[PDB]
Amino acid sequence: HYILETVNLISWVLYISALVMVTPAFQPDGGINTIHYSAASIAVFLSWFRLLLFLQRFDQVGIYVVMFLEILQTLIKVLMVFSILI
Amino acid sequence: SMGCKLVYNVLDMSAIDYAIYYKYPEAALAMVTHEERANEVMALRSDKHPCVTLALIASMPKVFEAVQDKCITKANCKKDSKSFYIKYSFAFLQCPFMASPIPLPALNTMVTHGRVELLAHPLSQKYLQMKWNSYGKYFHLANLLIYSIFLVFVTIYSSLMMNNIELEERINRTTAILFCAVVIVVYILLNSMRELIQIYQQKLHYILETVNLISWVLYISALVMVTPAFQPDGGINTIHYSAASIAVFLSWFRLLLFLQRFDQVGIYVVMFLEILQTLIKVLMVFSILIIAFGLAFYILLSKIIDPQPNHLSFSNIPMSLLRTFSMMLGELDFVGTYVNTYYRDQLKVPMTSFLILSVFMILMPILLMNLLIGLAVGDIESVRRNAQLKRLAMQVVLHTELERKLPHVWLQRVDKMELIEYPNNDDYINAELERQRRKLRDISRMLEQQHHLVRLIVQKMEIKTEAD
Amino acid sequence: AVGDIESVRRNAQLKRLAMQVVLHTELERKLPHVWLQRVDKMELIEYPNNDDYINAELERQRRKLRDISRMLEQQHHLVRLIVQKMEIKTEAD
Amino acid sequence: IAFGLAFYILLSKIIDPQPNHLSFSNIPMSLLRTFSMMLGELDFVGTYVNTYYRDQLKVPMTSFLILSVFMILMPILLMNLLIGL
Repeated sequence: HYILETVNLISWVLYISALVMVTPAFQPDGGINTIHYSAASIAVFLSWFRLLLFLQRFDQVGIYVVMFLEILQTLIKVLMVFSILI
Repeated sequence: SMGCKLVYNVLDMSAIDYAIYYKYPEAALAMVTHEERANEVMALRSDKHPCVTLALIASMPKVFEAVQDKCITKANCKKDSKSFYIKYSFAFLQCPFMASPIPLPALNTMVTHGRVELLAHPLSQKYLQMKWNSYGKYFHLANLLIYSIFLVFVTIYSSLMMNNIELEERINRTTAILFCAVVIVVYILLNSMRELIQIYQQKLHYILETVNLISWVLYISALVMVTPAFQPDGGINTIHYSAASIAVFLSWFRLLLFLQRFDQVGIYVVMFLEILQTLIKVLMVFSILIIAFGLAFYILLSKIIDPQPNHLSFSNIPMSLLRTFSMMLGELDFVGTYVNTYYRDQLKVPMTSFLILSVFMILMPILLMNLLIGLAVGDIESVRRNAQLKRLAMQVVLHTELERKLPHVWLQRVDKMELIEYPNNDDYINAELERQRRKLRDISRMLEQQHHLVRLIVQKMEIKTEAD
Repeated sequence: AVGDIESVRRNAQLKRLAMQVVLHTELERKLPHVWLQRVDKMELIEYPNNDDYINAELERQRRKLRDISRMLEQQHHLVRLIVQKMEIKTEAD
Repeated sequence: IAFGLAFYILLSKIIDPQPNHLSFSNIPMSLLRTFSMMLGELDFVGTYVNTYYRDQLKVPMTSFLILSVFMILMPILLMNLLIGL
């Protein structure tokens, strides 16, 4: 029942992508590729998106993240029905 | 009616204290609306209720509806309206003891409780427009008219500074731009002698007002704007263009703060400044999603070889955060920054740039812009339900803040008493279900006293002929 | 999105409290139980719309009208007994 | 009138006025432009970005401050007042 949480799967994509980003600092031939630019952009986006999941539980700034993540659950169920019109 | 002494008991309550605590309206109404001893009932001092006219309007306001109806005593000269005078004796809206440096104590209490029917009653309305037509009408008209002289000399001076520029650059010091310069600097000095007396009366709670800080940025910026008209080498710089644009914007934005208090054009500024307070609390939480995407587009779109004017806005971190905020308003530029650079083989990270952009379009211009629409629809239908209270709560806070500024020796001459004038339904269902509960309690007590007597009759009834 | 925001905003004072209790609920399951019972104090001493009100008062008046109806039927039996066994001599037809 | 006069101060003396900045050269033309750029045609990367990197934007740091406070309240907050009414 670990896979049903959906907050843990955000953390596993974040930790793997932040390891692929960090490997050119550990090699003697510290070369870069287009897999390291792509891993750096996924790691930086998901690091700041996971900070919003901590701000649910504060006061005056916690009710607006509950509104964000509730109109996001409806918008996933309705952009798979109306991906037929795209 | 036979003169009972109003005293206290061992638990230091009075007769009025039980009628408010147990909440019997028709028991309290038999002694605050008494014909001869109503004034002695209203002047009591207690511990549970230090002032009874502030305790009625908090607990049961329909009792205080009837006390206000006894204060409008109409004469009986019904013919021709020749001596038909209505006599308004307030005497209850002013609390002597509850002494207190609060200016309008009764009207400020029926605002914090939301008693909109007490505020709209013709005794409170004639108490406000007596205080309006004596001092308050002229500290509001003269305030809005000496600001609107300042607003038209900042607007004229900016249009004259743009049409009179030379060459380093300098201004042609014309006699028309000099007369508009002096009127501005005289207004700043005369209105800085008003906001230093204000700091003495508002020591260190002056910074919490947020309307005063608009006025200090406006006055400093209108002085930096006006200095090239005062120097012999009347030179200009980019600090004078920047000060002129802040002064002209804040001069017209501060005019909206005066139009809150008019009719039919005053409810729409209350709606503006209430969906602005919510939008500041929600654009600091969701400035995390602009740092999230704005740094993601900096990784992907900054090292594109031969940077066109399209991709020149992702070459910094502060410029990528302004670009990300502008492309949730509609200017996304799909076929200029992603399509034509992909087919010229110039897009650096192809398949991830179409993934960050696709997840951008789901939640920034669709889902975050629909959060802001849905918060604004709910705030407008909350002002519109409470519209007839926000007009009355603003009328009383106008006089409340104005009493605190004036000296008290001027007020008592113009503080008239006994004015003579010669010429949804949730609070109704809950106030009638509560009335039927007291009626079924009286029927149940009358029926139990009668059931004791009927049961006594059959115990002591004489039975001779119909005996078994 | 307009309908989902006015559904969170009505239930705002419950979603803050339901989140405070699910914070502690998921946190108890992670810790070992031997640490909790030391800090699980008992007997703390401290030295220093209205749809559920209309439906809870109409239900209260239904129980009150049932008591009035039962008291009135027990009394109607006794009043009807009196006229069966009342002595009538002077006012007899 | 507040923003339309503020963009006239900042964007009218730009040297070599392109077709972009030719709509802020009057006061009556700056009030029509300000009303059209709350409907969606804000032109961020044609009137602010490319003139900043050609070193042609006259007052740089204030033009990005008046524009940033424009985007908060004219196309977001005033257009949401009209939807909610």
